[PDB]
Amino acid sequence: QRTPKIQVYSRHPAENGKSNFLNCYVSGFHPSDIEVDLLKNGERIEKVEHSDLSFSKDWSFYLLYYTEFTPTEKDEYACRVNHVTLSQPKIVKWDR
Amino acid sequence: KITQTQPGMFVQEKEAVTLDCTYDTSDQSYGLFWYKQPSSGEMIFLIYQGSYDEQNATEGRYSLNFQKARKSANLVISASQLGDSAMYFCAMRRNTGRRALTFGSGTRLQVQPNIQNPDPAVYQLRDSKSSDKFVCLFTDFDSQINVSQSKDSDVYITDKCVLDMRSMDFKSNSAVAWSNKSDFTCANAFNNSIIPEDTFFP
Amino acid sequence: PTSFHVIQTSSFTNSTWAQTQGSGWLDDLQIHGWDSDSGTAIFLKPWSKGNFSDKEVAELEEIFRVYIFGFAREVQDFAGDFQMKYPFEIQGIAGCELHSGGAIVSFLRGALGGLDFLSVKNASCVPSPEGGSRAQKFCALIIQYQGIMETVRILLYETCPRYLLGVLNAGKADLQRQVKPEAWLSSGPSPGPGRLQLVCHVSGFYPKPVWVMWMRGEQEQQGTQLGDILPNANWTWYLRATLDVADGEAAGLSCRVKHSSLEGQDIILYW
Amino acid sequence: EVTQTPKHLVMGMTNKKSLKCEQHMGHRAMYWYKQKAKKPPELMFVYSYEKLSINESVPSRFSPECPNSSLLNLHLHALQPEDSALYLCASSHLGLAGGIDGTDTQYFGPGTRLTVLEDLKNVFPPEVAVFEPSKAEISRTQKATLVCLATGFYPPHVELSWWVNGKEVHDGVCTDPQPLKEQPALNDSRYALSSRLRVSATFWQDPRNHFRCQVQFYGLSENDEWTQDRAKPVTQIVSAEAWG
Ligand SMILES: CCCCCCCCCCCCCCC[C@@H](O)[C@@H](CCCCCCCCCCCCCC)C(=O)OC[C@H]1O[C@H](O[C@H]2O[C@H](CO)[C@@H](O)[C@H](O)[C@H]2O)[C@H](O)[C@@H](O)[C@@H]1O
Ligand SMILES: *[C@@H]1O[C@H](CO)[C@@H](O)[C@H](O)[C@H]1NC(C)=O
Ligand SMILES: *[C@@H]1O[C@H](CO)[C@@H](O)[C@H](O)[C@H]1NC(C)=O
Ligand SMILES: *[C@@H]1O[C@H](CO)[C@@H](O)[C@H](O)[C@H]1NC(C)=O
Repeated sequence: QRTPKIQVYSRHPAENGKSNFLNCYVSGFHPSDIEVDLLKNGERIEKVEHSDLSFSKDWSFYLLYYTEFTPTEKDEYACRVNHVTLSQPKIVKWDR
Repeated sequence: KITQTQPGMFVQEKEAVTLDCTYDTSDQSYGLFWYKQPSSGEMIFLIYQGSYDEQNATEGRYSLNFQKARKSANLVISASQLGDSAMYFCAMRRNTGRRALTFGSGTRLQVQPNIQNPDPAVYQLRDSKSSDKFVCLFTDFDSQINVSQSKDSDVYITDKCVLDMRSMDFKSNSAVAWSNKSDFTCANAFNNSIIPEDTFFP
Repeated sequence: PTSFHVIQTSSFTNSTWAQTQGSGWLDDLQIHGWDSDSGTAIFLKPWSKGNFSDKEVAELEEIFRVYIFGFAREVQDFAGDFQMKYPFEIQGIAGCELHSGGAIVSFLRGALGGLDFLSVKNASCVPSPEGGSRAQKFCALIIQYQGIMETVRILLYETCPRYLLGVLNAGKADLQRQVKPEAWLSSGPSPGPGRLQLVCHVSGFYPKPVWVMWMRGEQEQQGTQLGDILPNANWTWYLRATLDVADGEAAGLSCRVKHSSLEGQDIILYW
Repeated sequence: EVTQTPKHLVMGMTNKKSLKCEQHMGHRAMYWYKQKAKKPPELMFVYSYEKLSINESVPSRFSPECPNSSLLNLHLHALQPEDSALYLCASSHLGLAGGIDGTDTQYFGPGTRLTVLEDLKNVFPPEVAVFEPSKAEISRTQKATLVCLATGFYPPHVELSWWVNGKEVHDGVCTDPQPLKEQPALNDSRYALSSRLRVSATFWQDPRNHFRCQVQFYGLSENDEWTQDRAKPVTQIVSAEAWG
């Protein structure tokens, strides 16, 4: 049992009115069952895509969920992860 | 691919016949199978030899001549009986292959009986109901002589078929021929095929 | 160093429910995806086939398809004897690595519940002690099946090196390209009064190795934490280097980035 | 052993039929083979763990299906005349269950002689007759040779058998392995088959012995569509008798 570690970031520096990629990378968790959502201001961005399942030399999995977006000054982006090792879902807010 | 390179083999009864099968796969670690298909159609497994078994697999009357270096494994049947007349296939399965059998072209085997006292003759058989219809039979001839189909497209001539009786332990080749042409008589039915000179006629 | 390996993850929930996923990776770029529903292989790159012919590609695909179909059923069959407790997970990774100097080394490793179970060297049992008693038991049974061991050895020491060389030569253009790294600077709320954090983000670079340092002129300033090199879609990498410092000393500081794609033209970001 | 009902099948270009192959040894993998005339069997489908693992470019008319782990059907509909051949079902062990010996031998079943037809008018029932032995034979060889002749049947799917005194026999009976075409160089030629029985002269000379050549013909099923004044060529038994 290993609690996932979550890191969120953007492929390009935070501009306003500029297309960019928002990534949420979850690492070092076990077992493989996990649910990850990307949250814009609380509602769920349903246009997220994820890479295939992989694991490191410790047999601890890791995934990334990345999506197109266009940051503004009012919006709010975060990553919500729920997994067996966590009793309540954990939210990690993207920083700028 | 597996090349049998054999049209068809003939062998007397109570002898040994070496059916050939040469494959061209350069990969090691495979499995060689032999399958027999009688006239009925069903495929009957015969013998199996692993590539690494370092020993010519023998099972019943079927032996093997597996030579890995020469890429050939000729099945050997010892003391062939009349029941060994069938299609023979040489299939091969590879460790990293198709996971299913791959058959060669196959080789017909026609074991023939040893006729002790040949007595070739042609007998005219009369129908049970209508005497006008009739067919006549060429029988009790030697194993070596073959019978060929007539050049005419109306005269019907069957194939040399070996008939065996377990009561008095008798085996005898025979062939039957009939036609609807009025002029057709087996005074000259088998005129196309070679016939023994002393063939008795009625 | 350029270790092409396929990986498999199987999750068993109940006596008749089990899922299986698989994928083949070059180093960390996914090359082969696997649709386990229809049991087909998806080639995610133009050079995913290497120099292999399509016929041997089909042969390998069918071998993997049969193995994927049967693994769950066989594990379910033997779980009664092995005293598996449901649910559980079985992971496997097998492939070949090209060491520097042209010495290809093949490897296979398995794990249950996140703990090492077994490995092969010279096509033989190596039951990892973490797997414990059952581990040995299992591989002992596995020793009996000569055909399975022969297939494993053939795929490991005879086919994997050929495939690895094929893809390394074929995918030469994509493997050895260079992309300049973007870089920028940001502030960070650090613990302690009169304190601050400086974050130098470097993104979009390839290949993976890179040297990023928070330096005051050429003083070679220490206290720079380099976070793990996070991946990024489009097949580049991202990395933030953080430095903690009290307010006032921010002047005279700059993050310096050295990467192969810059051919000695280092990136300097002043703060 | 493997059962592969039905053993014979005659089909049109619009009918839908099914082929059932069933084995109770519970192997694992099942196969479908198709063998043409005087050709090695060719693989069609492979089912591993009740999942289709190999499809050798078989057209979409064939619809295989593996409901149980000990069953493998094959549904056909709207076939074509070239699709007439012998269809064999095969079974074999797979890994971790066949034991130490990883031979994975394949066990075949009695194939199904599927002959499809674009015109149902061609199917005919055989006409059989029995020819009594000649006086020349019994005089010299002291043996009698009954000859049965089944002519004019199509498709060539018949099973000839001899019955002496109401009892099926297997001693001193021979039959041509393959039927002989009646009008060669024609794709719709009717077929003729022959068989011979040899017995002692005394046996034939008894006036209280019954010889019956019985031909089992596999033709049209009862539910097929017949629109001809001729009797519907259903599968039937045609026999001819003889007395001493
Ligand atoms: C090109 C990419 C490079 C990546 C390389 C990846 C390295 C490792 C890959 C190994 C994957 C597994 C391969 C074997 C699985 C199939 O081949 C097998 C299907 C059934 C498997 C179900 C149970 C699996 C248990 C775990 C196995 C691995 C554990 C690791 C141990 C440490 C299969 O193919 O079985 C079919 C038959 O194969 C052989 O039979 C074949 O060979 C013999 C003679 O050699 C012939 O007689 C046969 O005709 C031929 O089919 C086996 O002998 C037989 O038992 C199998 O039934
Ligand atoms: C047995 O196999 C070996 C291996 O090639 C061969 O040299 C030898 O002739 C075989 N023996 C017989 C009797 O065929
Ligand atoms: C008869 O057929 C056999 C088998 O092909 C052949 O070896 C033999 O030479 C033939 N004899 C004659 C007279 O045609
Ligand atoms: C096999 O492949 C052919 C190729 O077109 C396809 O038409 C057919 O439906 C396939 N059969 C099955 C059972 O998937």
